[PDB]
Order: sequence, then C-alpha cells, then structure tokens
Amino acid sequence: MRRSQRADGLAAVLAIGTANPPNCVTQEEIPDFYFRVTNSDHLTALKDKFKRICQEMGVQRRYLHHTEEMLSAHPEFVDRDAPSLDARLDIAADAVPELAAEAAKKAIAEWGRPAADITHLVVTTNSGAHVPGVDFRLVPLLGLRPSVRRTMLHLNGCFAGCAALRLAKDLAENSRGARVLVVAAELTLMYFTGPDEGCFRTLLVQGLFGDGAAAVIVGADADDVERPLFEIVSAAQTIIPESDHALNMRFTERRLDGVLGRQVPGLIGDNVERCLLDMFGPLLGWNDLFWAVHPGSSTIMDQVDAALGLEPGKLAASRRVLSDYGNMSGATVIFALDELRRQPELGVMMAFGPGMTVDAMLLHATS
Amino acid sequence: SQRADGLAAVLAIGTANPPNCVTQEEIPDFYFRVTNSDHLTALKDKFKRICQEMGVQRRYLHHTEEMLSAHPEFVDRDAPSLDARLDIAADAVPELAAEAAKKAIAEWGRPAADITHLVVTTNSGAHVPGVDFRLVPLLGLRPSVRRTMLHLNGCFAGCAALRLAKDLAENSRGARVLVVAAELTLMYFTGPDEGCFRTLLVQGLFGDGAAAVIVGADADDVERPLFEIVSAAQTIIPESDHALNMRFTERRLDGVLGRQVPGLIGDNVERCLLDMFGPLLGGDGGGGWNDLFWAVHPGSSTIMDQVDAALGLEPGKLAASRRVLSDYGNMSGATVIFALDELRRQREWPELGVMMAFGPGMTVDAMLLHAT
Repeated sequence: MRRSQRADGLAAVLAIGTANPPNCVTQEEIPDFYFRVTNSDHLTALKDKFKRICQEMGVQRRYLHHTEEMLSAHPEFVDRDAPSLDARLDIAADAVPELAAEAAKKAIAEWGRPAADITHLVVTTNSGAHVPGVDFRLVPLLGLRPSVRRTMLHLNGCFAGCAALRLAKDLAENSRGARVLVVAAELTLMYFTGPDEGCFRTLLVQGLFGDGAAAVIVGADADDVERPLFEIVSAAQTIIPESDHALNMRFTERRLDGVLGRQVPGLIGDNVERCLLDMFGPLLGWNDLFWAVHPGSSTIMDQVDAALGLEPGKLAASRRVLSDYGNMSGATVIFALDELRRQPELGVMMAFGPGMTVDAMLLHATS
Repeated sequence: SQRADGLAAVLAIGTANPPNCVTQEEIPDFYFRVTNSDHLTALKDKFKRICQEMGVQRRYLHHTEEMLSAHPEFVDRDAPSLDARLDIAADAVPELAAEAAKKAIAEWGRPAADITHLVVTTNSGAHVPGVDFRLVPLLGLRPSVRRTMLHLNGCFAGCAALRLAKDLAENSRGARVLVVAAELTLMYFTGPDEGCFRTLLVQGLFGDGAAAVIVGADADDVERPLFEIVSAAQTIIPESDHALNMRFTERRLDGVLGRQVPGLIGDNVERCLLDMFGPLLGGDGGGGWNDLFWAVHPGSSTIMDQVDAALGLEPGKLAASRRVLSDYGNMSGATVIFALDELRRQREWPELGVMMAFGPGMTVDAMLLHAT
C-alpha cells in the first residue's frame, strides 16, 4: 500500500505561549531570600561572595515556584545530605502540568484553533519522573483528544527545547494537517538546597536558574486563520568531543544534581562556529542571520558573540530573556524566540547542553 | 529538505539479555534467602504461586548474589538507594543496549556510520548525557547523529519510540533510525512485604533485556525489509490512571500494579484498536481479528487471555507473545520488540498485523504492520 497523506510545506511555528510561577525575585533580593531560607545568614563572608557572583551573571529577576512556606514545610530540602527526591517529585507532579497548561493555553489562544485540533503532543522537562507523565496530565487540563499522539521526554537538560522542536518538525511534516503542541517546563525546586563548601555550584544554580514553561504550536500548510511565525528549514545536532565531564546532571536521592564546569563557556566559544558549519554547512557572515540562543550566562553569550563576530543587537533577545527570567533549562530558547518575534530572513535557534551537545534549527522568518 | 518516498520499514531486529539466566523454579528459594526472609513460609507460598502460574518460565537478570552482597541497602525496603542503582545502570544499560544494537546492525548489513537518527528509551537511567550519548562511541555513530533520549516511558515505550522512528525515517531521504529499548530490574529490586504483594509480582514477572531495531524508508538493494509500518497510533483508557503507574523514589523505582489491569485491557482493547486505525481495518478476511498477526506486550497469562477473549483470537495468534513472556518475562518497553522478533522467526501467514503495548495511563501504543 501507499504512504499516508503528508504535508506539502515546511513545519512552522504558528504560536508561542509562556508562563512563570507568581513568586518573582530580583537579583538584588536573591541573596537575602536564599541565605534566610537556608538558615545561613550567619555566613557573612559567603553571602558577600554570593552577592558579587549574582551581580556578574546577566540575570535581573527570576520566578520561583518554591516560597518560604513551601520550604518551611520541607526542611529536608535545605539539608544537603537528606534524601528528599520523593517530596520534590510529588510537588513537581502537580505543579509542572499546571504551569505547562497555562503556557499551552496561551499558545492555543494565539493559534486561534481549538485544543481538539491538536494531533501530537511533545513534552520535555527535567522536573518529573512519572508514568503517566506531564504529557498525560495535560490531556484533561487542555481538553486534548484521547488519541493525541504523545511523547514524554524526561530529563534532557538545556538542549531539551530544541530537541523537542526537531521532533515536532518531522511529526508536523509527515501527516497532512498535523498540529503539534510542544511544551518545555522547568522547576528549580528540583535542585534547591543549602550552600556548598567548595567552588560554589549550588550558589551558581541559585544565581542563574529560574522557573518557566514555554508552549509552541507547530504545523505545516497554514490555513486561513493561522499565522506562521517561522518555518523550520532544518534541525540538527552534534557533539563537542571530550567534553562529557564539563557539564552533566542526574537524579539523586537528595535532589537533581550535576556538574556545571568552569570549562563550559570556553568549550562553547571554541567550538560553536565549527558545530554550525558541520550541522548546516551547504544551507548557509554570521551577521546575515537572526539568533535565538539558549543564553546560559552572560559569559556564554560573550563567548558566542566573540566566536561568531556578532554585532551587539544579535544576541539581544537571548540576553533579554536571561535578564528577565534567568536560565529555565529547555524552555529558555523558546522564550528567546518569543522575545525575538516581539522585537534577516534566515536565522539560527540553538542550545548547548550536556555531552556537550548542540541542538540547532535553521529558521526562515515570515516576511 | 529531501523527504523519503515510501513507508518506513523495520529493516533489522537485534536483542540481548544479561548472561545470568534464572529459572522460575529456583527463584523462590534464591529471593527469600538473599532477602533474609526464609521465616516467611506463607509469603513464600504466595511467591511460588505467582512464579508458577502467571506464564513466565525463565528470566535474565543483571544483578547477582555478588552484586546484592555489595549493596545490602537494596534489600532494605526503607533505605535510600537510588544513587547506587543509577550508578550501576549508567554503565550496564549502554553495554546491554550496545550488544542488541550491534546484532541489529549486523543483520541490517550496512555500517553504523550510515545511521542518521538514534532513539533510545529506558526506565533504567536518569542521566544527561544519557544512554543515547553513551552509544555513540560504543557503536561508532557519527557525532552528528540526531538523538532522542526517552527516560521512563513504561511498558508502551518501545512502541512509542517506533512511532517516532516512522516519522523520522519517512520525512528525510536516506534516513536510517536506530531504535533501542532496554530494561534493568535492579531498579525495582527489594525485600518482600508481608501485607502486600506488589513486590512479589515484580520479582516474579519482570526480567532484563535490550532490543534494537533499524527503521528506514525506501529500502536499498542490500537491505531486507521485514515489516512496513503502515500506521502508528496511541490512545487512552479513561479513568484508569490509578490502576497502573510508576515513578522514581529515593529507595527504588516504584509504582502500582492494580488488580484491575487485565480487566481494563480486556474491556477496552477492541474499541482502542478501532478508534486508532479506523478504515485501515476495513475488509475481510473470513476470520475477523484472526485475519491479522499479533505482537503484543504480554504482561501476564491473564492479560494475554483477556486480549484473546476480547478479540476472539485462536490459540496460535498470541503464541509468539506468550513465548516471549515464557522465555524472558516482562522487559518493559523492549518486550514487544522481542515479540516481533519471535513472530518473524515463527514465519498462508497473515499479511497485516498489529504490534501493541499497554502501559500507565492507561495508554495503548499500537502500530499496524504489513509484512514484506
């Protein structure tokens, strides 16, 4: 027999919606919040270091699902040695679908079609470890059809957003009329703990990471009501050799833990241009493109600017998101795309994560 | 921007299991000794019954007495031990997966360098970089292989990964997708509970394994397609999330194995298949559901009996699925791929068939297959 009916055009971003927990904390307030809630206000020298750390990261505010009352109800969280994964996951099991549903509802309202018209759902988050997972939970929350084709991607780290969208391109293009809802979400309560007594990596997490969810509707062959924002021309992925030790994460009994190596910015700076040329090559002056890049930190952005000889305005959307929300793992790069669209015909949407891996898409912007 | 022309096809299947084989006859003694539980005479009786009567004859386990001695906290139901289990799995899963993958590649007949996409699924890991990244140097994949790592998708995981593979293979010309599902039961291993028997079920029914599949459209002269994937679909049984679930905990991978599971499958399977495939199941035939071949995730003999009774299947239809249960036990997402492989060595045979798996949700993932 023959193939099913497929799409004609490229998969396109048709809508983007985003969401954050209500608890907003500025960089200036973060030291006071973190040191109070972890019973560490007597550690003056350490607090002062954290203050200086926080000022150099390019983050101005973030949104946190956890609050003083939540942490008071869960003192095990601040104890670096206490098992507490169960309690973190229990909160995440409820909170992530709620936050994801809020972002998805806004994407669907922008899209202009009913939730019942979604045929595929791709969900990615580090902040979950359940079957049925967030993908299942969204079904009744959004009123999806029971036969929606779901993909649950637990724990894919910083490249997770781009990884999920790469999948959505193929799902959207391989069935006529397919409409894919992509959701990435991140809750930093999974990492939250008391101060370290080494090189300050929990403090790095505290200064850099925030919570959010981003939802994207992806579809080929837009109809009359739909409004394509970007076509996904190509989606690729590659590996920086000999760099798995520099960045990694895993579930533990105590929390989501890992390594945020000082090598990371340099590795990105040294390799980004070659990665893009290996990934896209034939399909493409880096200043002739637009950019939606997973920010990481101010330093990582500086590394990317330098490596690619980028003008100041090129990473502005990506920097803005970092400034306004902090790093939200997989969702961050989609916030960046959303910011870019609010602010060249061809462009690059990319994210680096553990591996080290780069996930990137070549995007074409509706004129 | 060059797409494939025709249907995605299964081009090779390769499987692997840990070397330690354990028969159902020796399991009761072994388990009750190693968990210091020999005084629980009646509990062990329940366990014997579970081991003898639910359709499993042998299993392959990565964990051994030696490994259990080195990790006594595994045996303690209250001790945090997720780190130690995950540390073992970080190394063992990619090795087992690599063995299955290499057999699939050898059957396939092209070099590993020709693989363009990799889709990996396991309950037995929680790492970034994950098993997918680890397989790159193990198999000699190109660094630019497009990887998808699906942690913790339960029993439907193998079917869900193949659903992805179909679209990946069909939307890019020349694309060749390696799909691997692997499962290690040391993730769940623990001592028994006298009041409740969910642990006894896991210890009686679940085994370890890895299965690998090469998926591609537009077969070469050198490739030998085994099955074309006509359609891949998924659906939900309403009001059944309480019956069956799983999660990471501090102590182990844990969950619920409800009494109602076989009955829910029996009550809903026919409706699910008809919802999922619709007009594609039109035509006849002469034997209704017996017109088709079947590769289904087994679960238990009762679950297979429920599928039989629901679809009016003759004894031979689920024989390949029951044989897998018998020879390997349940290996989560990998099991239905073992079933497809058994079916393939078993073979006028039906042209059209269903490959399906039920998991938490409850969800069914299913593919309509055309054998060529």
